[PDB]
Amino acid sequence: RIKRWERKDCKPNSLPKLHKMHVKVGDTVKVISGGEKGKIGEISKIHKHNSTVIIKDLNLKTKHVKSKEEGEQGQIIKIEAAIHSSNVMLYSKEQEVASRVGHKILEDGRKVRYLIKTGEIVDTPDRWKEIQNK
Amino acid sequence: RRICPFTGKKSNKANRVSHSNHKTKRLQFVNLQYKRVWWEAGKRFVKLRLSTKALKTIEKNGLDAVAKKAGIDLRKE
Amino acid sequence: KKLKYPRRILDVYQILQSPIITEAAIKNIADENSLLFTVDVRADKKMIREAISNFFGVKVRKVNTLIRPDGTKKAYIMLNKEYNASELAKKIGIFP
Amino acid sequence: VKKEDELKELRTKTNEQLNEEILQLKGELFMLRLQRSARENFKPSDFGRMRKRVARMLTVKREREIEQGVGKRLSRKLDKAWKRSIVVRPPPSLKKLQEKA
RNA sequence: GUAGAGAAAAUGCCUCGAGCCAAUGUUCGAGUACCAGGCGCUACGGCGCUGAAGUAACCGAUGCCAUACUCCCAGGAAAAGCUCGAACGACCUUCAACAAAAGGGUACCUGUACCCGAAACCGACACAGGUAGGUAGGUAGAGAAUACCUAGGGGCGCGA
RNA sequence: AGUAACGCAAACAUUGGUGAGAAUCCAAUGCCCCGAAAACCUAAGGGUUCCUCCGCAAGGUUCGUCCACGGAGGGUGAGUCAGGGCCUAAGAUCAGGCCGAAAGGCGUAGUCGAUGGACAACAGGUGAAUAUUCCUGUACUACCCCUUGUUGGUCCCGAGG
RNA sequence: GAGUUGAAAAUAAGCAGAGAUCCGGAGAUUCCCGAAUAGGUCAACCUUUCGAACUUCUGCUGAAUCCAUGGGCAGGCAAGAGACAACCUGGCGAACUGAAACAUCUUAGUAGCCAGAGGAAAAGAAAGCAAAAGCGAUUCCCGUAGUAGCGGCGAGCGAAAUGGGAGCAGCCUAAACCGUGAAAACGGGGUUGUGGGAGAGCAAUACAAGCGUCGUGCUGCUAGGCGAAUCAGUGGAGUGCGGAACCCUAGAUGGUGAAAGUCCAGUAGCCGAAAGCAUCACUAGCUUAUGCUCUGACCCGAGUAGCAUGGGGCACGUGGAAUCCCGUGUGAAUCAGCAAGGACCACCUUGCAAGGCUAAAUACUCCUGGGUGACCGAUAGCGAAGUAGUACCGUGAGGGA
Ligand SMILES: [Mg+2]
Ligand SMILES: [Mg+2]
Ligand SMILES: [Mg+2]
Ligand SMILES: [Mg+2]
Ligand SMILES: [Mg+2]
Ligand SMILES: [Mg+2]
Ligand SMILES: [Mg+2]
Ligand SMILES: [Mg+2]
Ligand SMILES: [Mg+2]
Ligand SMILES: [Mg+2]
Ligand SMILES: [Mg+2]
Ligand SMILES: [Mg+2]
Ligand SMILES: [Mg+2]
Ligand SMILES: [Mg+2]
Ligand SMILES: [Mg+2]
Ligand SMILES: [Mg+2]
Ligand SMILES: [Mg+2]
Ligand SMILES: [Mg+2]
Ligand SMILES: [Mg+2]
Ligand SMILES: [Mg+2]
Ligand SMILES: [Mg+2]
Ligand SMILES: [Mg+2]
Ligand SMILES: [Mg+2]
Ligand SMILES: [Mg+2]
Ligand SMILES: [Mg+2]
Ligand SMILES: [Mg+2]
Ligand SMILES: [Mg+2]
Ligand SMILES: [Mg+2]
Ligand SMILES: [Mg+2]
Ligand SMILES: [Mg+2]
Ligand SMILES: [Mg+2]
Ligand SMILES: [Mg+2]
Ligand SMILES: [Mg+2]
Ligand SMILES: [Mg+2]
Ligand SMILES: [Mg+2]
Ligand SMILES: [Mg+2]
Ligand SMILES: [Mg+2]
Ligand SMILES: [Mg+2]
Ligand SMILES: [Mg+2]
Ligand SMILES: [Mg+2]
Ligand SMILES: [Mg+2]
Ligand SMILES: [Mg+2]
Ligand SMILES: [Mg+2]
Ligand SMILES: [Mg+2]
Ligand SMILES: [Mg+2]
Ligand SMILES: [Mg+2]
Ligand SMILES: [Mg+2]
Ligand SMILES: [Mg+2]
Ligand SMILES: [Mg+2]
Ligand SMILES: [Mg+2]
Ligand SMILES: [Mg+2]
Ligand SMILES: [Mg+2]
Ligand SMILES: [Mg+2]
Ligand SMILES: [Mg+2]
Ligand SMILES: [Mg+2]
Ligand SMILES: [Mg+2]
Ligand SMILES: [Mg+2]
Ligand SMILES: [Mg+2]
Ligand SMILES: [Mg+2]
Ligand SMILES: [Mg+2]
Ligand SMILES: [Mg+2]
Ligand SMILES: [Mg+2]
Ligand SMILES: [Mg+2]
Ligand SMILES: [Mg+2]
Ligand SMILES: [Mg+2]
Ligand SMILES: [Mg+2]
Ligand SMILES: [Mg+2]
Ligand SMILES: [Mg+2]
Ligand SMILES: [Mg+2]
Ligand SMILES: [Mg+2]
Ligand SMILES: [Mg+2]
Ligand SMILES: [Mg+2]
Ligand SMILES: [Mg+2]
Ligand SMILES: [Mg+2]
Ligand SMILES: [Mg+2]
Ligand SMILES: [Mg+2]
Ligand SMILES: [Mg+2]
Ligand SMILES: [Mg+2]
Ligand SMILES: [Mg+2]
Ligand SMILES: [Mg+2]
Ligand SMILES: [Mg+2]
Ligand SMILES: [Mg+2]
Ligand SMILES: [Mg+2]
Ligand SMILES: [Mg+2]
Ligand SMILES: [Mg+2]
Ligand SMILES: [Mg+2]
Ligand SMILES: [Mg+2]
Ligand SMILES: [Mg+2]
Ligand SMILES: [Mg+2]
Ligand SMILES: [Mg+2]
Ligand SMILES: [Mg+2]
Ligand SMILES: [Mg+2]
Ligand SMILES: [Mg+2]
Ligand SMILES: [Mg+2]
Ligand SMILES: [Mg+2]
Ligand SMILES: [Mg+2]
Ligand SMILES: [Mg+2]
Ligand SMILES: [Mg+2]
Ligand SMILES: [Mg+2]
Ligand SMILES: [Mg+2]
Ligand SMILES: [Mg+2]
Ligand SMILES: [Mg+2]
Ligand SMILES: [Mg+2]
Ligand SMILES: [Mg+2]
Ligand SMILES: [Mg+2]
Ligand SMILES: [Mg+2]
Repeated sequence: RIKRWERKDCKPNSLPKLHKMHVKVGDTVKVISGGEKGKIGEISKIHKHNSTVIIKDLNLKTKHVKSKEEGEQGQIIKIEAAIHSSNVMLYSKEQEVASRVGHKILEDGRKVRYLIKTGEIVDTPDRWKEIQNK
Repeated sequence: RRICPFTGKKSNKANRVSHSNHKTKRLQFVNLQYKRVWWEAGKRFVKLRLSTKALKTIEKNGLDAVAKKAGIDLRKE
Repeated sequence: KKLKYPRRILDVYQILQSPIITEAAIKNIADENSLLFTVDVRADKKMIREAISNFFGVKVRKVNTLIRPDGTKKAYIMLNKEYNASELAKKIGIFP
Repeated sequence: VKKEDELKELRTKTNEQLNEEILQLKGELFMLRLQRSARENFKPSDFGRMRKRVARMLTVKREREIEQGVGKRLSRKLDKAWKRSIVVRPPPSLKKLQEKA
């Protein structure tokens, strides 16, 4: 499968080298580049080696699956393919605008993310607990 | 080895030359003897190999001076 | 005279690695009342006899070791005639 | 929060208690190894939990020994000693429940 | 048994002993073992069931006694276990050690498959070759030669 | 050049079977060859080639349903058999010791070193692949345990063997 | 600061905002082989009375032999031992080759081999250069100079002083003498050269300078964080094109479906260290210290210098052959001396051998971190962009895709 040189880069201690990227899992984003350009969605899975994200209704690909179990029954399934994290911008549903993202400090002793075209804060205090229970 | 303990002499590396000028590797050796020497302060002999210059120096300065400069204990000898 | 040194220094809890369950072993249980255990290579017979005699609380007749071509010691433990094999078979989860 | 708890618990015990504890744990580890091969359902996570628990225990043990002022060589001698005197006892955990049954 | 510095030994003197040796043989082991056949099933591969007689003579080893003899010159390993034993030295000592005939108990590692007059080792090959040792049936034959056979194994990895 | 060759002049034959496919794989019946081996076993070596199920790309001088080939899963059980826990030969290393520009060379006690000394097990059965190893019979070594009998035993040393 | 349990999916279970996985500092564990080190061995095993063998260390014990030596016993986290590309020092030390042959000479004190230590090593504080004028330890670069010379006067080899730079740094000890002993030792004194010190008297005394546990200090390194500015159209995808905008203490770089200052990670700029490391300052303390006069009687590194021989090395091949260093043998002088100044002698000048130690400038790349490249782009670049020192070949050293 994997082209032998396209495998995961490594540190001396054998662990893969992760790209640090600007988005988390529960986020809503809009897609700037690609054929999926303009569409809005929310993020499902994220791979921190390739730096690629997967979004539920976007980048659908038609995959043939052969299930041979005592009969021959095939399936035509539509899956979602990863799309590069640098093709998406964080989207504000409220003023309905996609922006870049800065960091800011909250008086709680906290560090969070905000959109710089509004000043709307992104991260909610229980966000992780909101997604874990899903 | 061919060495004197006391004066620390070495064999010396020297050419034998001919009348025809043709040089040759050769060794000149320390003149060594197996001597018993008298040690007065131990009231006894000591068996050694010695250069003869050592023997001289032992006549001149006494055995203990020589051995102490050379760091060799006459008891362990 | 002195403390009895065990042939090597091992840690007994690691020596019996596992029961070997295949068609072969099970009928050895049936016939011979003998369990089959993959054990540490560095481990001996006296150590296996104490280990299993204390662990499952059974008196053991005789032990026979083996070394696979893969370097993994394999031990036949044939128990006494008193303690049935199939007993320990249901106790361990080996089902004849 | 289990790690911190368990360590506080550990650092407060005595030496003999630690030893004994260690032994019991290693035995449970054994019985676990038996279940794996028996193909009786169990928890993969358990090997990790236990093995690492043992780690933590030994760590603490050696750490105290360092304060006592003992070297590597003395350590390893007393270790051969203690591994010599080890006798297997059946794991209190699951073997005692087949002694009762 | 004695004698010499002399326990045992060696050596010298005295004494007691007619038997001794060892393959093999008899008996137990050993029979409700094994086995010709017989009965029944056939997944027709193999299987369950019951079992008669089980002695004698003549050939005869290169094997055994056997380092047994006889002869020869070229004159044919060491050390431990083993048997015996005072002085010297060291260490250990009483329910401790040693000595015995029964009885019960107890049981260290490593090899172990397969091939090995070879398609598996050694020859670059699934190569007309090399490779220590053991076992040695029948008829003819002086014979381990030869010819034809048993047990067992094969019909040579291109055919027509 | 679709040429030489296909590795002895022991020899194959037919009927079935499996299979998409058989001169070549399986079985039966004949015939033929070896039989001081072309038989059975063990040393060394090889290293999983052994057994079962699947496969037929490459390997196999043709074929191929087959294989010492490829894939998966198994298989080697010892107080007595062979080595080690015993002893030494040739030879090796060699404390101290002797010598040597250095590395090292010689060499004593010691310690290694079997192809030799010492030392205890056989019959039958099971058996996809192990058996003097597993099972049933009778055995035998070495330790420990008790009873009894003695009081010194152990090593170093002296000897017979 | 959010998801995670290597490459590496899948499955099974966990661990996780009371902070996981992850990154950095300090510790812990570390089977068996290997210096290998309890004894043995056919490396990765065996046997064991469980032992770091042996050599140094501390203690107890005490052969032949009185003191001793040797040996025995014990203590001890116990000093060493091994590994290490090139560079370096020391030891052994070639030959092909050049000379159009070859032997002196050259190659070359090169390679190789052995031993040794360091981040550099070695050398180094004038018994030195020079020439009648002067310098002021060593090393390295430029130059003098292919000059003086050496040489079967053939092949060839080949300086130095003046001059310019880099870089700078000077110190301990022996002896006379005074203390303690029977010694051998220990303690003070004492270290220099157009002479010093010991000896005998009289003055000055406080600053200066050098070394350094402990510790907040300063800085840097080892994790990090904050970080400006864009939209739509164009045929798979736009960073390109046409058209509009903006940032810049940031237009380094890598990625992104297609070439991006403005999409991502970043860059400038600016913040950050509980722990360890490093250079620096400070740091109690420890060190030292001057001045003059008289005295040729006392010292100033002995089997040494030199001499005779045999060599070696110095650019210098025995030459008129100094200086330097060694075998054999002889063998001085102490400052009214001794050595050097290219045989040797006189005179003058310069210096003080036979005891040590010392940083920098210089050499190097198995490497680490940054940077650049008129460097390669799968026959190239490392032998190796996949099992690469692998497969395979060789008894082995070794070869090697
Ligand atoms: Mg692919
Ligand atoms: Mg079996
Ligand atoms: Mg182990
Ligand atoms: Mg075995
Ligand atoms: Mg006698
Ligand atoms: Mg007598
Ligand atoms: Mg007699
Ligand atoms: Mg007869
Ligand atoms: Mg004969
Ligand atoms: Mg024969
Ligand atoms: Mg005879
Ligand atoms: Mg006695
Ligand atoms: Mg007796
Ligand atoms: Mg077998
Ligand atoms: Mg066999
Ligand atoms: Mg063939
Ligand atoms: Mg052949
Ligand atoms: Mg053959
Ligand atoms: Mg015959
Ligand atoms: Mg005839
Ligand atoms: Mg006949
Ligand atoms: Mg014949
Ligand atoms: Mg036949
Ligand atoms: Mg034909
Ligand atoms: Mg052609
Ligand atoms: Mg033709
Ligand atoms: Mg023709
Ligand atoms: Mg033809
Ligand atoms: Mg041919
Ligand atoms: Mg053929
Ligand atoms: Mg025939
Ligand atoms: Mg055959
Ligand atoms: Mg066979
Ligand atoms: Mg064999
Ligand atoms: Mg294979
Ligand atoms: Mg087969
Ligand atoms: Mg094929
Ligand atoms: Mg074919
Ligand atoms: Mg078929
Ligand atoms: Mg196969
Ligand atoms: Mg010998
Ligand atoms: Mg030797
Ligand atoms: Mg020696
Ligand atoms: Mg010897
Ligand atoms: Mg041996
Ligand atoms: Mg033998
Ligand atoms: Mg035997
Ligand atoms: Mg034996
Ligand atoms: Mg077989
Ligand atoms: Mg049998
Ligand atoms: Mg048996
Ligand atoms: Mg029987
Ligand atoms: Mg017996
Ligand atoms: Mg004897
Ligand atoms: Mg580690
Ligand atoms: Mg060892
Ligand atoms: Mg060794
Ligand atoms: Mg004493
Ligand atoms: Mg005495
Ligand atoms: Mg002594
Ligand atoms: Mg000691
Ligand atoms: Mg070293
Ligand atoms: Mg070395
Ligand atoms: Mg080093
Ligand atoms: Mg020449
Ligand atoms: Mg020549
Ligand atoms: Mg020439
Ligand atoms: Mg020429
Ligand atoms: Mg430097
Ligand atoms: Mg130096
Ligand atoms: Mg100076
Ligand atoms: Mg000076
Ligand atoms: Mg200059
Ligand atoms: Mg300057
Ligand atoms: Mg200067
Ligand atoms: Mg002083
Ligand atoms: Mg002067
Ligand atoms: Mg003067
Ligand atoms: Mg004075
Ligand atoms: Mg940022
Ligand atoms: Mg930005
Ligand atoms: Mg655009
Ligand atoms: Mg544009
Ligand atoms: Mg993009
Ligand atoms: Mg894109
Ligand atoms: Mg760019
Ligand atoms: Mg920066
Ligand atoms: Mg004077
Ligand atoms: Mg001289
Ligand atoms: Mg003369
Ligand atoms: Mg001279
Ligand atoms: Mg010369
Ligand atoms: Mg000269
Ligand atoms: Mg001079
Ligand atoms: Mg000069
Ligand atoms: Mg001179
Ligand atoms: Mg010299
Ligand atoms: Mg003088
Ligand atoms: Mg001078
Ligand atoms: Mg002087
Ligand atoms: Mg001189
Ligand atoms: Mg000097
Ligand atoms: Mg020096
Ligand atoms: Mg290519
Ligand atoms: Mg290449
Ligand atoms: Mg190409």
